[PDB]
Amino acid sequence: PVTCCYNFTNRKISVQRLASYRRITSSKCPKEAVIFKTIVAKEICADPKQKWVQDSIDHLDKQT
Amino acid sequence: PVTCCYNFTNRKISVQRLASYRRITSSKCPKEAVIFKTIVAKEICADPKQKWVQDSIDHLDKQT
Amino acid sequence: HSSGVSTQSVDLSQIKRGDEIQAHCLTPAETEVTECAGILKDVLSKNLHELQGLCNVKNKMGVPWVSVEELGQEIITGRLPFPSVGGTPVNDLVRVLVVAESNTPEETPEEEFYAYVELQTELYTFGLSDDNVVFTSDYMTVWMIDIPKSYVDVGMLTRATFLEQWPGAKVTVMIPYSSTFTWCGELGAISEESAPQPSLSARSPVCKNSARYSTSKFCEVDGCTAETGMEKMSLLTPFGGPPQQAKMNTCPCYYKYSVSPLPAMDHLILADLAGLDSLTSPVYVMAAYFDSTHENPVRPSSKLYHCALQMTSHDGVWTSTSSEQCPIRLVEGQSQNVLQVRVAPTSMPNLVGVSLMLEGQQYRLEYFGDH
Amino acid sequence: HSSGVSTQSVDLSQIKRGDEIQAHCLTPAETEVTECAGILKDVLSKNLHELQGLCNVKNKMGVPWVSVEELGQEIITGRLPFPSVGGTPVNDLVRVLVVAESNTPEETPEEEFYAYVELQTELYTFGLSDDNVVFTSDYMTVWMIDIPKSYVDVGMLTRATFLEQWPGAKVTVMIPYSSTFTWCGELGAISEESAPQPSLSARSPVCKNSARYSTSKFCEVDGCTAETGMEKMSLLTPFGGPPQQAKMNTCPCYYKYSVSPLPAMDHLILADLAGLDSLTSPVYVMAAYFDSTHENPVRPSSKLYHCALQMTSHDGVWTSTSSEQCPIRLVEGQSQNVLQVRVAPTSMPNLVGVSLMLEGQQYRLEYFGDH
Repeated sequence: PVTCCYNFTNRKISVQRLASYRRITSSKCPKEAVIFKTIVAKEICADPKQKWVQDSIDHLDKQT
Repeated sequence: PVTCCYNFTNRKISVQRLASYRRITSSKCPKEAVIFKTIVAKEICADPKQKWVQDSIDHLDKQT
Repeated sequence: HSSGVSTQSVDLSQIKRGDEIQAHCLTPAETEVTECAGILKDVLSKNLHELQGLCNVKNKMGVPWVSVEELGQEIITGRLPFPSVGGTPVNDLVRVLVVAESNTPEETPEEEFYAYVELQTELYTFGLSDDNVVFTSDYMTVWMIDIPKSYVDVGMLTRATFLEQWPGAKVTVMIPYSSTFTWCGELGAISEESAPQPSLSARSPVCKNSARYSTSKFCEVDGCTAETGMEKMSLLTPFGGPPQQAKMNTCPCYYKYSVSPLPAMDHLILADLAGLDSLTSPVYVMAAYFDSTHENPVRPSSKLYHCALQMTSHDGVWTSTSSEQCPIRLVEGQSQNVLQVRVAPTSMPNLVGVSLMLEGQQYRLEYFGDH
Repeated sequence: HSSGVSTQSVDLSQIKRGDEIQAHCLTPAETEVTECAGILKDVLSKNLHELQGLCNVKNKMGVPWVSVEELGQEIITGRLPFPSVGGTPVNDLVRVLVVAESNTPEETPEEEFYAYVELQTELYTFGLSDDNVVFTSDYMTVWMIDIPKSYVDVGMLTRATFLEQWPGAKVTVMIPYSSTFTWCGELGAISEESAPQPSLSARSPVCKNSARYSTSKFCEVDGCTAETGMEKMSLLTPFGGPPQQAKMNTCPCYYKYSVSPLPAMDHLILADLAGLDSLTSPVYVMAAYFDSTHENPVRPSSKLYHCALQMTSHDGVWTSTSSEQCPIRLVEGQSQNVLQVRVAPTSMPNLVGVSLMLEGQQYRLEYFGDH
């Protein structure tokens, strides 16, 4: 079941390729993470402390 | 027509393959050196400071 | 046979001045041969082969004599199967002991027993001069020298030059990978005619084409999923090898490189070994890894570490040594006839490689590179 | 063109705060980005292309765009032709400056300029995170990072990821080899379908099979004798290359490896370059060598040093810079239309290599290995 993030991507994903994101909340997981879901339904692990990740989160929240 | 030594052999030559020996004397040369002449008339540079070289000389000196 | 891999426990407490030898001859300390020469002089004059009791693992190969005519040179050279990545430029040094010896003929030879050993790397050739000598006897010489850990790895060549084809001539290189684990690479000369006799030692790049593991795309194709339990095993032991069977798992590669969500796991199996019910010596497993500390992005400190665990039989029961800093751990498998090398998923990014060493078998598992 | 090699003089005196940049941005110093950032923010704000004036040698190449539409990534990557051996693990670090940029479009794009650069080696990948940033402009970002010298060499791949196929996009790695010589490696993007367009840069192992030079046996055969003056020249400049002809000499391999007596020589010629009558930019020759100082046989301190000399044309006359420490020297040849790279015979044992850099040509001469 539960999936987690073990590595973060250091390459920014163009906002246009992002459909959504959720945050890791499970205790079974080791690292804090943001999980972006692409327009192709693919998930990529991202670092919360990074500038591009926060900006991407804003964009996604301000279009709902 | 002067030859010198630029490197020393770190490998001891069998005292039964040593014909004779001579020392570098020419001011044209850069390093102190013992030149061994093998029974096949080939010359090899040797560092006078190594013990095996001085025993080879002590031996070559006795058989003359 | 002049080839093989052997294990043994090492208790410095039951070895004459074992602590001093370890601190002054196998630890980069005084830049002078005196302290260590003085220890060996006393110890080895009482027991010529005491140094062998310090090898936790001994890997030997048979190398053919290569003849030179003019100078009286019989030369044996070989590429020792170093168990693990030596290190990163950031690491310190390792003090290794080099031993050149042979059998004593019952008939006094014409000349004295001579031997010149050298460890050459692409750029520099570390030679064991007279100034490195820490012990000498009629048919054995011991040299000491500090070399940067990064050099001690595949690439470094071992050449020993003797005057004659001494019976039983062999050169050994004692390489301490940690304070409690020394590995000895030995080169035992054989007939000029015969071909090389390599020990059953292999090096395996478990994550070839690591880019493949950047995502979970090939997870299904590789058999690395929750259902399989992130287990895709492949046989390490060749067909006609010893009665023990070792296997490696390639699924850990995903946890090391995936930026895609992976199934949550308590632990991952890097490898396991079966046949313990018939093994009569201990099994050693060594890990190479970067410490998980947070480092300055401006200057990414790359100090590589090494830890070695040991699985031993006590009254028929196999138990392992434990270690706090060590990322791996050995545990009994489904039964006492099996041992598993485990690790926590989150340790993979920093894991560089793990080596499995046991009676007649050595496997160097690397999680980087494609060669 | 979109590929090539170029040179120029670098006079910090006539460069806005050149000394400070060089000391806090091109030298491993403060382990934080504040110092270099403050300097760059003031200088590049008034002169955006200032850093170009700091590259003594510039070597560029075109590398095809490579896409990953799945994420909108436009990637370029390549293997810079490093001018010489990075170093030995005993060396310190090198503070390289990384620059990613592109032309400023006439129309405001769908997003802001972006680029992530990473320098990956066998064991570790050095990423230029935001924590490494020392300057950001609308269409240019500059990162700073300290890397162990031994890593900066062939084997280090360079990768730049963009979100658009920006015109004029290119990344540059500035690499100080000494306090006065900076070599910049550049990767310029060319159209996808395009084939790699490398610059004229070669690497030659002058002494393939160093054992061939252990004695003088092959002297006559190689044409390395007193009669010829130890000069067996071979051509470096390919057939359709620039109008400057460069040749290398293989005879010095004897002075580096021979233990047999050799003809006394005042100097050896490592290489020469003819055609200076039409060269309108300076020439640089960098040498990599170990220190001739005495070592401890128990712990040979193998630190690799780098020195670069420069031949320039002043009113039609070509003269060279000099250095009491540098084993090589540059002197005009039989006429001002030729330059020779010289060295005293006794310096070869410690000479690891020399590199020739001039307009449209770069030759890396190695006196070790077989590659």
